[PDB]
Amino acid sequence: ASVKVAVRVRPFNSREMSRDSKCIIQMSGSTTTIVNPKQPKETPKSFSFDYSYWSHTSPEDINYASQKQVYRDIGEEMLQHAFEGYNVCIFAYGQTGAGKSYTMMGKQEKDQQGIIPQLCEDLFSRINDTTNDNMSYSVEVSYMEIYCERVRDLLNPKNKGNLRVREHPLLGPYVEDLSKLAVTSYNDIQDLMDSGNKPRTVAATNMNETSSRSHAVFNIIFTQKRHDAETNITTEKVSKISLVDLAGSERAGTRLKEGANINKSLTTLGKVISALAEMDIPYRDSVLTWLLRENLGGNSRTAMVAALSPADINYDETLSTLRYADRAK
Ligand SMILES: Nc1ncnc2c1ncn2[C@@H]1O[C@H](COP(=O)(O)OP(=O)(O)O)[C@@H](O)[C@H]1O
Ligand SMILES: [Mg+2]
Repeated sequence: ASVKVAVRVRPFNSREMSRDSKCIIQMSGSTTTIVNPKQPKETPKSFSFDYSYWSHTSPEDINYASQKQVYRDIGEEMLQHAFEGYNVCIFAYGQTGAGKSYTMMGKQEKDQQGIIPQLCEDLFSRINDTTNDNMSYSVEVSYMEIYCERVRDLLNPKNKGNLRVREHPLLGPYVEDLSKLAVTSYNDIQDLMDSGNKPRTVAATNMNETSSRSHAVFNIIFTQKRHDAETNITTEKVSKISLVDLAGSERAGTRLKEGANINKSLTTLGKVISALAEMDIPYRDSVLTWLLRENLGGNSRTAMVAALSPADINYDETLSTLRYADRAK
């Protein structure tokens, strides 16, 4: 489908433990229900999505949506679409602390790797097992943060902050001077991910709290070169894969300019995705949607995973997230 939407509820976090929070989220099949802690006698509000992932307990539970399960449902098919020659995009949306980064990047031990590392590993595994000498590939990667209309290159510590998105008169949007590195193995792209993830949480990022107030975009340019025994000509097939970890949705203590930009960005993205779902568009209303325009076109495939806190104390924000995800359909 043109657009796929999933929601995922995580285990209680420290804040919720400290408040003795009750779980107000329940899931069954494709449906997620949310209880209003102040109106517990009511029938919970219900929402249906392509996927409703119950990740509130732990991998020890038979009924726990693992990193692997999430990837195999959404990531795997997006990768397949990329191999067919089309652009794809996966967005993680939701309140700060809901589980966006965990879902997209995840962790290392007990292999809690998220969508991005799993997709990258899958990509290279498929490439290396290629047993057709007429097929060769190239994998180029860019990793950046979009904060208040400015782009930060997470793969270049020296540059720092500042880049601007521009519109080439004929070739579309691009970030001037943004690093685009060729990678020939999973280990190498994993080194880049690690380095970039490190950059997102260094001490200085706490000044403007960019780990939660900026949009992190991991881009892969996948080129497939097909050789012809006869004619000896090579036809190319380029696919653009954009894996995005959005700024916290509650921020849409917040600076007026920060909030304005995050609100505008998340709001425009919602309009874009809803339009794409309707066909199966004001891209320049925000830098995020402008830069990703070609990944959000009629030919592209997009998916969103909306992270949810399970706690009573976040009812309002969680309901807002469910409604946002619902509209994206
Ligand atoms: N499904 C999950 N299972 C286990 N831990 C999770 C899950 N989702 C999120 N977490 C944990 O919750 C915390 C917050 O998630 P995180 O991705 O950092 O939030 P966000 O990126 O939306 O601000 C992290 O400390 C992370 O380890
Ligand atoms: Mg995060």
